[PDB]
Amino acid sequence: AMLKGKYTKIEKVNGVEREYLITDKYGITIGRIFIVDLNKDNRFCMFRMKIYKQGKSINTYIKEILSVFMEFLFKSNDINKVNIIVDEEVSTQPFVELGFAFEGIINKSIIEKNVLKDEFLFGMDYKNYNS
Amino acid sequence: LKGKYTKIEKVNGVEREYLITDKYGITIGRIFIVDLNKDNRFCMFRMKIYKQGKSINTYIKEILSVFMEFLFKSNDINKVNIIVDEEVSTQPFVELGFAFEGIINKSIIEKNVLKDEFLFGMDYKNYNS
Repeated sequence: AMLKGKYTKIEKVNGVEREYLITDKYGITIGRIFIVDLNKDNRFCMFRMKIYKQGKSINTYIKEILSVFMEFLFKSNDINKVNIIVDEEVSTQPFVELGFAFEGIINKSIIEKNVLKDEFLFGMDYKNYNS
Repeated sequence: LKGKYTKIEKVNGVEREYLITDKYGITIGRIFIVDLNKDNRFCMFRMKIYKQGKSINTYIKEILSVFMEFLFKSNDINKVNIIVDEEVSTQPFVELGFAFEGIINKSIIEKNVLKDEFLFGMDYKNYNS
């Protein structure tokens, strides 16, 4: 069971609950999605998207990943509100171009080789998605 | 530095670093030259691969073969050594006939636990056979 876009794939990680692997069509890992909060009564899903540090721009790919996964959450899972936590290093352009709101900045939630880094909090609701 | 599926590009503005990407432009990892000695015709490098969710053996073998051709045929190197994190599958190195020359114990600290690195080697005679 997976999700397919033109250049990307999203698949559940075999051993692990709430973890999904993002790859390209040769099966090289782009990153991973981790479900952080899911509540069916609130129709609410919040996840963390890790993207490997890229040597080049992959904004078209990020846009696809987000588009693929949102379609899944909103249209195949009854979600009303989706939030996405991402390291501030990830390119914020794809999010803004797809219509996500910046809902906050989670300061100093990442420690990476001994420096604390910030995360962005993005949000989108069904109304937003479906307009 | 081009194969079928992969490419290796010298990084601008840095010394001794190469970006490994696939044809789709997605980053596989990077090569860092650690020791180069033209009088010993010796080149040792570290190759970092992002943790892969699927086996990418075929792609890693291409990357290794492309880079070996570059060192042996266009940089007059006689001996190459490659340093890799233990979490890198050894399958590409063995399948290409690299010698397993050592294990560098506890040379990596990642999220606060010690990991080893493997040391692989190939000389020209091995490459050319």
